[PDB]
Amino acid sequence: ILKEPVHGV
Amino acid sequence: MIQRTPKIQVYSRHPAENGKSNFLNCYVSGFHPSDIEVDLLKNGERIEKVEHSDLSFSKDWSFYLLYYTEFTPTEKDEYACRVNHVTLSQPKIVKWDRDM
Amino acid sequence: GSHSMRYFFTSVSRPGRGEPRFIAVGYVDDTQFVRFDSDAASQRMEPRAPWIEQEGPEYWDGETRKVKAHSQTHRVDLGTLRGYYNQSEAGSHTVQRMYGCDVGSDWRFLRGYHQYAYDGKDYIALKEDLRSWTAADMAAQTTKHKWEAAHVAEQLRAYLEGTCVEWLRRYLENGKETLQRTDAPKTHMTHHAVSDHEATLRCWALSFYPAEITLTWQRDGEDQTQDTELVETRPAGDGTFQKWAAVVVPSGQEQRYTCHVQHEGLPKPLTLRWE
Repeated sequence: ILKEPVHGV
Repeated sequence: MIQRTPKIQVYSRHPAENGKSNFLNCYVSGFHPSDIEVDLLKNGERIEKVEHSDLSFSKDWSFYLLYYTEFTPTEKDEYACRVNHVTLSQPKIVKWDRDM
Repeated sequence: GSHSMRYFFTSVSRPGRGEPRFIAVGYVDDTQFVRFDSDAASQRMEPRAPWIEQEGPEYWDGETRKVKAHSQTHRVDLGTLRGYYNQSEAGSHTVQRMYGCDVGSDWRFLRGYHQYAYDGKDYIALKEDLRSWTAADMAAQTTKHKWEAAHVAEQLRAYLEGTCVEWLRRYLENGKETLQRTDAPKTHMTHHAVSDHEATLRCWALSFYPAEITLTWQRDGEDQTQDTELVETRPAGDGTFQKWAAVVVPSGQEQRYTCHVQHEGLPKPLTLRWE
């Protein structure tokens, strides 16, 4: 499963 | 910025035996950016139902896709893939050879 | 049997013609299991392998929610980086992200990945210690400083050493028959006369899984590495792979040559000879 959360560059 | 040119392989899924069902594939790999036009052609006419994989990429970030169609080889009929990309001055056409 | 899970994300800006393109695919070893595409009608995470198809609505709804959150970040990432590099709002740019984990034969964590790339070049990457970042340049370093403050690597160390490896092993037993299988190569040679004093020997490896293979030609036991044409392992389109290797033989010498095939599905390495 996907990672959460994802952070912006 | 980076432009890498598509390698192209056009081949069938199973060894081509005339009269028998198969899939004609055109694997394009190692390109960047991801816009690329890929057609499979039967005696020059562009084949209408061609599907492809979902865009993915390799370790070096270049892209690859598999375009494919259902076909039944004949000794007579000719097949080829035509590819376009910024790195190509003209649409690269590679003809299918069943021994490759 | 060593294994890996990987998530590949591609976003491409479409200046002037809409919102950016976002494609997300997931793979266990060489088998793709999900996909999400921004330009699709469903706007959902979709199964791409049969063994995942039977996951419940909770799995699909949760991964759709997460991949769509992924999608927003990457579109925001296109503007951000364009800012960092003082680019025009006219040209199309690409951001690609990959993360996943590798496990050993014992299915315990071996290493985890988190790499980002702008326009086909490495941007920032988590190092193997899952504690530090490799910032390519000043823009990448602005991002690293944001990711350091956000205690981002620490959050990723837990995913890759935990969750990733955990679901990898769940996918492995849940798709036992599929990705815990091996297909050995169906091998064969062709010989065709290119002219009167010379001919090509092509050695074929077909319907194998996983994609790794060593296909080699030798003459009198010596390696013919620079004198062999070797294609890149292609997909056959049904989940297996294909590959060939060829040498131009001087006629009368076909017997000096041997094709050597190595693949996990082979009890013993193959040595073929045209004869």
